[PDB]
Amino acid sequence: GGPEQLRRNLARVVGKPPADVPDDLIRASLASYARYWREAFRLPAMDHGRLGEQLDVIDIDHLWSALDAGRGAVLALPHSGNWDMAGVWLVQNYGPFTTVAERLKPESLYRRFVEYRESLGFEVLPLTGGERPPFEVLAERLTDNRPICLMAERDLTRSGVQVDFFGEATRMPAGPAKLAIETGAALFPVHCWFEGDGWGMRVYPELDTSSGDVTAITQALADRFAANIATYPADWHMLQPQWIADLSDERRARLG
Ligand SMILES: CCCCCCCCCCCCCCCC(=O)O
Ligand code: NA
Repeated sequence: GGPEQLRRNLARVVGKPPADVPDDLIRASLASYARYWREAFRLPAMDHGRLGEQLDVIDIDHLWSALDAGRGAVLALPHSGNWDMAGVWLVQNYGPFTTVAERLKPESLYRRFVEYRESLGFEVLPLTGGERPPFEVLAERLTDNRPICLMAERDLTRSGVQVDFFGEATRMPAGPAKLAIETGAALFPVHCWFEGDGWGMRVYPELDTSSGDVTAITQALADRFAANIATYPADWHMLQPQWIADLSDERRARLG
């Protein structure tokens, strides 16, 4: 949707009509969006070792004090900062992990993204066109006392979970919640942002998976995403539609 959609999105973040959203914020947000791509270019050619040592993660102990307990862990994060760089870090401070990526078309484009994220040292599973359901694999990883990483703030389909996000209705994936209730693994919200010419990363307290309510779980995970985004409102570079009302009557029919 571009800058116009980004504008309409930041509007919900700072409680403002889109036209009145501060321009310095918009400038910062687009600069972050541009930075992600500029970094994706060089990232495979950088020294992942130096980045493993130099960069850090606030309250990472949450993750360590769960894998050492043999549970496995769900690392659920929004599209903020550079999530690909945070992946590199984990590879260098744990090892290869498993995530999923929406299968793009053309396949030539998808094959370019896999070749990129494989050059960073982790495993991506497509949501379609697999020898198995990705959910099946991820569950077996969590059972093998391992961590997974999942983009968890946007899933605009019939499978999506109707949650409130900055006081408006959107839909987020249930994957993080189901895999957590099932394997009993720890569900950790995670946030990434840009910190000067560097990178910021933080792991947050695990959520209550007891109730079994996927809805209230995903909701609490959105309330955490929201608070973190409002803390770094220029790092959440979402240029695609997020909220339902920003969709056409056509694209909204697609989700029932
Ligand atoms: C602080 C803990 C570290 C966690 C590291 C998170 C790694 C996330 C990488 C997953 C990539 C998923 C790509 C799908 C998103 C897209 O391209 O639209
Ligand atoms: Na202006």
